Amino acid sequence: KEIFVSVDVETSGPIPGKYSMLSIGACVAFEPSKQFSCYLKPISEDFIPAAMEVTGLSLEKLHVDGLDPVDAMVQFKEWINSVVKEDETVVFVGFNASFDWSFINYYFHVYLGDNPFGIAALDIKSMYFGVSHASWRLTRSSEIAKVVKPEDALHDARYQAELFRLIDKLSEKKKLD
Amino acid sequence: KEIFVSVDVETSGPIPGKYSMLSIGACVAFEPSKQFSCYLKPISEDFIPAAMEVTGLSLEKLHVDGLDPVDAMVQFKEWINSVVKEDETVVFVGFNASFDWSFINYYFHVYLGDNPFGIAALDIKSMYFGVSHASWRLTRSSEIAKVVKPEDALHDARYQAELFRLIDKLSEKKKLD
Repeated sequence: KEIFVSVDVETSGPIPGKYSMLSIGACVAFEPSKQFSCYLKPISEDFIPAAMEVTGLSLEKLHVDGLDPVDAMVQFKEWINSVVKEDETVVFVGFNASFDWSFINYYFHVYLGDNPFGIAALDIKSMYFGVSHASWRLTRSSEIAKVVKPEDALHDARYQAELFRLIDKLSEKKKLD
Repeated sequence: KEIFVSVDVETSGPIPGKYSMLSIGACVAFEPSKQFSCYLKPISEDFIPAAMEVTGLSLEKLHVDGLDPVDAMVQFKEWINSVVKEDETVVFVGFNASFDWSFINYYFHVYLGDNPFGIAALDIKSMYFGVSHASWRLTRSSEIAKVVKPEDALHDARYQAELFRLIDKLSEKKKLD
């Protein structure tokens, strides 16, 4: 009875504390119509320029427009509990999950003292590495999209959820055929 | 041309910065005789008692006996470069990889400004989730060990490397049969 949740974050740099989680996007992997997204105020002035070029965001604007980090993580928790029943379990799902998890875990423990996702994350590249036993270099998103033919942090969350479903079907078929 | 590296860390709590990475163990997944291990001085006074009960370590002793964190990450880097050729690529491998990666990434960027593993980690639970398409709850180490029948941060690194090899063989066989 598991509810898989596709999560993606935008950040101003490679690690939390020194750098900031700037936005969260999340959808229910198998019910992507159920969606969560918000922007955060930075917790640091430091940033990597290449990282800010990727996001397109402004730290100065987010200091005015973003949510206080505690409010963001409270709302994320509320959402998670809204899509997961007491008799159900949540599973964090990400693409290069360890990056996004490092920020989600840091912020949950800093601001709320607990991470409702628990302690483990499901990583789609790692899943595909096992389904297809291709090289690690060939788990890049573009190389996956050639094999599985799929059709902003929320946009990334929805796209990654679709990869998850297709790799899921590929492993189910491989297992049951 | 990829060199997989099984890594495990011991920590005083759930997230870096607020809590400390206390020890590193690492072996070459497919050449486990090549091994790296060290203890670190804490970077924080905070700790979760349950976490310290698991490790058996003493923060007060590690402040005297451990390596300065910069020296630990320099030595880890040297080791990584010692087992990986210029024409080769390293792949971080962990069990619940996102936990260990969050500490390894934090410390590499804090102390050295770069992570030689890159930006992604291979997670064994996620790999097995795809090879076997079992439930996530059934990716726990004990449940994996029932199916694949395998035979301290270094001890964990070597054990997890053996799970990796067996799941690897299971996906190769599943793919080629």
